[PDB]
Amino acid sequence: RRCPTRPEGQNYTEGIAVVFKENIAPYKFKATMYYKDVTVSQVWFGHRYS
Amino acid sequence: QFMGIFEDRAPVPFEEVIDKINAKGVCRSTAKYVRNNMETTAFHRDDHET
Repeated sequence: RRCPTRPEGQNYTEGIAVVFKENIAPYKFKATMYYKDVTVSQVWFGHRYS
Repeated sequence: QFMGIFEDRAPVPFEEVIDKINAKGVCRSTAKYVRNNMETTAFHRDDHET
């Protein structure tokens, strides 16, 4: 019979790769908060206590 | 100067949700509710009910 022949084989392309995934990390930066704590306290002064 | 700002959230009663808001599309200008085991009423602009 006619014997089978081996396949030539896949032709591979050597190269260098970079794989990127979807970005989920939030964008971060430095901010500065300026504010003023305004505290108004109303105190009733009793005979012995406040 | 503000010496205090008491901010509260009162519920709208059933008889106002159905009779006023759902029926006429309007809301009363007075908030009558129960807070801290007490009947408390607030009038908008310290005026009459509208």
